[PDB]
Amino acid sequence: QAFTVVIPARYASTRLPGKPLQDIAGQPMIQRVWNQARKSAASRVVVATDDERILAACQGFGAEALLTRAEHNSGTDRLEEVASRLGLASDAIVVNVQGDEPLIPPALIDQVAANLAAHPEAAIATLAEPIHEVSALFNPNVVKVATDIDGLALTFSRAPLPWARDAFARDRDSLPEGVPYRRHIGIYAYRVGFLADFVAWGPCWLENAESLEQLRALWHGVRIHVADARENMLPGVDTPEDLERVRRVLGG
Amino acid sequence: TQAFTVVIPARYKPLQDIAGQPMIQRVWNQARKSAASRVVVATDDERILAACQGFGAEALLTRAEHNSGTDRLEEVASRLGLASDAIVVNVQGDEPLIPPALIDQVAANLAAHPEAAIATLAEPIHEVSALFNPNVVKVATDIDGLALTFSRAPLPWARDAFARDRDSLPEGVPYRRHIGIYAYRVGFLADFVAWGPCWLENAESLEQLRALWHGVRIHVADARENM
Ligand code: NA
Repeated sequence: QAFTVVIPARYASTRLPGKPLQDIAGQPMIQRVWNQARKSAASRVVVATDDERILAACQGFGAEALLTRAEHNSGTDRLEEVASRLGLASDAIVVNVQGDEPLIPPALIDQVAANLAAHPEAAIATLAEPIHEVSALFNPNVVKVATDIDGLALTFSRAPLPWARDAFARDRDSLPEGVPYRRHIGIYAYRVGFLADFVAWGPCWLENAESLEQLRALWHGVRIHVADARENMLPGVDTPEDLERVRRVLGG
Repeated sequence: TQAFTVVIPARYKPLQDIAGQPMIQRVWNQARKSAASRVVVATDDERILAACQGFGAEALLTRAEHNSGTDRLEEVASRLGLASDAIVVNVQGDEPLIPPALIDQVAANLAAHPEAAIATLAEPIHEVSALFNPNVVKVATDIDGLALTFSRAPLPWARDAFARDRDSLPEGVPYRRHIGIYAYRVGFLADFVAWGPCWLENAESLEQLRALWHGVRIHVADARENM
């Protein structure tokens, strides 16, 4: 199954200026992400950036790259611009791989693309991982997801979902035994035609409240397939300390 | 336009205790004033059975092993000899404030929404304390009124609002309490009990999540009049 990887790479970040160009053991972070993407089954990998300096760096190490619009209000918006410019067919599959995930396993990229292909009833496929800490469950910065028996998302929420009634009434310092809590991993495969729907709809109140763009799809009745990540997804990069962590993994 | 049977599942809370009548009697009073062709109490407790017959209600004693009102309710539909396409309305015994119009409403909604196996109802939440109260069931729906999920957790989460103040209700967010009333056909009840309990239902103690778990859709409508 063919699919295209798009890697969004935005220059500005509050706590890491020129974030995609920060060095990780001799290569800029964006190059590390692109290297991971090249290990996947992708038919094509394109960097989508909002800054000439990143475009130049990317072309400098061999990556296909283009300059987008700086003012996209969401990641899906940015993907739509790229898919449209590349002229991808509406039934083609595009996988969004964030430019600040240098440790992303290629198998996870393949996984979402494979899953979307296998689930015609869904317009989006994405991944989840087990939650092990109760504090993470009650952490609004951690996105929880619940699915049906076939893996279609019921919803995504920053709220402690599902609620363990008896367990939490008894103790909120421990994870309810046997209840498979899932944290959403923001790697997505999209059918290109969905991107056009997304842009035509615009923001909805549910999405705005949770601050979760994937709820726009759910609100409009589009289905999202969710699967347990085939292997572990290490945290991405937002801060100087994250860079240090990732450098150690890669020998720098 | 279509006929329906009301079944009230009561588990041994319903006895009673206010104001002068059982909660279950208040529910029954509401139900028999609806357009229901018949109202039956379903219980597995002989004390509850005796109490209901004691105020004039038709009551059936079900097997003790049922793990949900809907299971208990399926035994009754079977015993009443209802056709598989017959509509049953589950009015839970903990909803004494349900006016008969709501009962009529949920039955009508089921017939109007073939895309869903279950019709149910919701009302607005005006108190932030209710959001953070596990005893209050919240529901979120999509644009076509189909449930996304049901949860005792504060759903949906208003990120910016709750980061500022957990103790006031977020503006411009239509919070909904799920009303404990369902319409479904007898045929569906059979499938429901055959599914058996799932982990999601067991965790939230919300039987309707069994339907969501197995991929069927639930139509949610705002209650046509206040409780
Ligand atoms: Na009496």
